[PDB]
Amino acid sequence: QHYDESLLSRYYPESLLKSIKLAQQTIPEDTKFRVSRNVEFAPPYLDDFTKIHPFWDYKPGMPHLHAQEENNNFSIFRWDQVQQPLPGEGNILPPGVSLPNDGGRKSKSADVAAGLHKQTGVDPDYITRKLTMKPLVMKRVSNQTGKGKIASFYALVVVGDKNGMVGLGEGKSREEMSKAIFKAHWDAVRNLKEIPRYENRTIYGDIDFRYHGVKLHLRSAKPGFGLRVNHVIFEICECAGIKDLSGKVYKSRNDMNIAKGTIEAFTKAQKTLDEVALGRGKKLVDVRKVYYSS
Amino acid sequence: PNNNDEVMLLQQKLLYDEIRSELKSLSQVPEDEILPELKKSLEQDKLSDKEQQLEAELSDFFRNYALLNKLFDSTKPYPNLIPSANDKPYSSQELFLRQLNHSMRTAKLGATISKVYYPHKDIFYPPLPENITVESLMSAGVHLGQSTSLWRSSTQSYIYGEYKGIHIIDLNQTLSYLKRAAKVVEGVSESGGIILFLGTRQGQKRGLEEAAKKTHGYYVSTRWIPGTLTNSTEISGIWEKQEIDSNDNPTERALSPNETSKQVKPDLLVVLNPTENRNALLEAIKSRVPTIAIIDTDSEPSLVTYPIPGNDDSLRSVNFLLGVLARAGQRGLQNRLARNNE
Amino acid sequence: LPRRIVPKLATFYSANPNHEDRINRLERLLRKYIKLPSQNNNEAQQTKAPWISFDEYALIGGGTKLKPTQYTQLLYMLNKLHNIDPQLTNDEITSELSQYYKKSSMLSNNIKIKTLDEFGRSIAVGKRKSSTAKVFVVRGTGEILVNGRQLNDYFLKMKDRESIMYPLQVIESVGKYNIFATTSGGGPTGQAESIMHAIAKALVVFNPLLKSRLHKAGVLTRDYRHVERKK
Amino acid sequence: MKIQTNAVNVLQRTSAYLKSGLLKETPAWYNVVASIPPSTKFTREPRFKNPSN
Ligand SMILES: [Mg+2]
Repeated sequence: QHYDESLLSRYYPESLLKSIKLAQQTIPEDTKFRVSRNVEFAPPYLDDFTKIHPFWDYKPGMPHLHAQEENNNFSIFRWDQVQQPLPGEGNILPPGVSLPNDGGRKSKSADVAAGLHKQTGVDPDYITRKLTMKPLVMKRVSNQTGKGKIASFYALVVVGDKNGMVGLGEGKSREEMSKAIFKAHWDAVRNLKEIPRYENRTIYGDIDFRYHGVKLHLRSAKPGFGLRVNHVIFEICECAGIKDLSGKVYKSRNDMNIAKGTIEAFTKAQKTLDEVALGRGKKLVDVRKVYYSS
Repeated sequence: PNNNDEVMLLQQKLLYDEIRSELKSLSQVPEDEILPELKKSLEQDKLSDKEQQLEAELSDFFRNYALLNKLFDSTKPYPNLIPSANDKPYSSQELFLRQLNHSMRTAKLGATISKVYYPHKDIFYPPLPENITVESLMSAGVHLGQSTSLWRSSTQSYIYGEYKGIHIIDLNQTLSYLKRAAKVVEGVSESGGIILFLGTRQGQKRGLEEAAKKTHGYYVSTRWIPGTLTNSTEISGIWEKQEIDSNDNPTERALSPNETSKQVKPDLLVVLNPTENRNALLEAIKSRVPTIAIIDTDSEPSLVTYPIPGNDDSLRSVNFLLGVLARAGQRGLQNRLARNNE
Repeated sequence: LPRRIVPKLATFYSANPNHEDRINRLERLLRKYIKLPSQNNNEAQQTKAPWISFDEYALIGGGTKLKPTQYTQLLYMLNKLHNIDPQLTNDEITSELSQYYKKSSMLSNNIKIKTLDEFGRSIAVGKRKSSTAKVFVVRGTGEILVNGRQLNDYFLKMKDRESIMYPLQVIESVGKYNIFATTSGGGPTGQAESIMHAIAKALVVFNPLLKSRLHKAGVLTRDYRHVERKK
Repeated sequence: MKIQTNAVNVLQRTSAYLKSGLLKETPAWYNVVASIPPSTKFTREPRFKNPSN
């Protein structure tokens, strides 16, 4: 289409009007333009080509194959910065990717909390604020293969809220011990269980429990007695919220099997007074508690 | 009385075929035969006032609905039937429609059928849990347990006796367990929970699909992927979730990528063949998902929250028990949609 | 009023929820229209079955999860619905099947019917080895000219002459056409067989019903063999 | 096979998750199961009469 100078003079710069006038006197109005399917001269988008893009066009003053300035008339005298910054926002961050501005600030507890919430539905706040994690076993194991000995890091950890909820988790990693502990912490939260506690301080009576080769003899204790037990059992009691306990381990004292045996004993070897009362149809009275009641 | 109306159309339809047939006849004739003779006539003819009327009325009528028109935009049953001529015999398609007419009216004259079992009605017309009797359960074969040689003695309390080398399940207990299980399905449905129906024995798909449809639930008939519940992010994260209102209508709200990766755990799992789905049962236990299952004499009752003692090998027995549970879910769904209306 | 997040598809917990949902939709149609008779032209082997490729169905049928047997199951149901008698089909079936038709509507074909030229001549080109031949076939009495020379002059070997005549011998039209053959490149064998190939392609215009017989005789197949640089 | 404990006590294990705060939201099945307790005795029962004869 041929347009009058008035219309074209309200959209295009004066410097380009003469070229438009000459083209409208050389190309007849009845020209039937054909599309080339061999050579693509024009870009894949529409452009009047009246403005120089700061990125998609050659930089004015920069030397290049098609620079029209004389070699003594270039205007780039500083070379410490990139001449043509990326267009638009200034980045090419893929959709769904985040710029790693800060590195090394993640909290392993928050990383465990986010993953478990997405995989199991547990509350992230409880994991990151209410739970305490304590490593119990940290060693290196090895497998003999045709290529050679392959070492692995093994971590056994216990987590708990100090208010009845405790869990045991194990983790393995061929790379580093930190990865093994992360997996163990992840596993421990998934294995969280509630353990009965008498007066939220001790166990109900005494426990004689056999876990594989470990013989566990645990006795309930008076208030203010403290924890007088194997060091492995001590850590578990701290996480679980047991304050008073006495005990002795016979036969095997393998740390791993003491920890698992203890967790099993606290759940499978205890019976609350309420459960005993209901099962037998009898009333069970704590004499010490009644003595100080109204 | 009004047949003429249709006759008027057919007349035009016949005329249309005639016009088209001879339009194609003139498409073969060479132009040299028609064109020069036609033009010569006009050279020997003089237009009249009336002739000119159509000289421009047709030019516009053809410059309006043929050239300057939009080529595109931005009898209801069997509408593609080609009726045969009134003298010609019925076509194959017409005979099919003629037979369908007979099937609706005449084909069922003479007697009605009562007290006869139709297999499809177990799926589409399941009874309500309160109307189930021992007779109905027995008619479906629910009492037929496994061979006494395959007995899992942990089922001893469900057994009524042994007969013909198999253990007979006590249907009095089956009925009580079934009613309890049905109430659970109804409760979960009325609460808006996700009910998954799992059955992987051949032929169960039809029952499973309808059960899910009438409870607005879900089903799996092919294979339970080990880890579907415990490893859900690696198996089911890619599939699409949606938000729905209290009427179970899609809200259409786009979901944040955070909400579309979260595990979507079933609120209740129904297992038709638990002996072949140990994986699913153990995952349900690990995931604290209550489960219902049909427990045959060789099946472990303690692996499920609500066992239903019954034959799990017959499709009739399974579809009978599934149908009852599915209708119980439907009633819960209908009671939830009703409380929203009022 | 209260809102909750639920799986979109009833088959969410299956191995391939997307494929199973699509199969269920087709199965419902095959159940609702179980009575409708199938095409009797299926015996006539109607040449219409433009279904999407396995890779194209993987975009909508679970991607990597999609298994070949699952694609085979989709085709067995798409064809069964497609083969319902056209007169007795309905919109519902066609609507469901439309999404599975390979998209080739925006584009057109590149073949224009071949016809005799202004002088009644059928022109075809043939190639064999390094040789090429352009023949002009017209209705005649069996006169042949090769590069303006008599057949016995240009081709000394009778087996080369017999090769040129074979396509005309298949349609039993040796004395019904005049051939003006022009050939260049290669040797006598390449040129004689290139002319043979070009005559066969030029004879199809005179009677397109004989193409099947020409194909069966093997004269319409371009011989691909050429001198191979030893590797 | 051992008499399983974890299938019939889903309500009690879930209740510990909710009381501690490990699980924020009550599951939809929770109320239903509480009102309809599972049978958890799994005992062998004697019989003193043949029902047939
Ligand atoms: Mg069985």
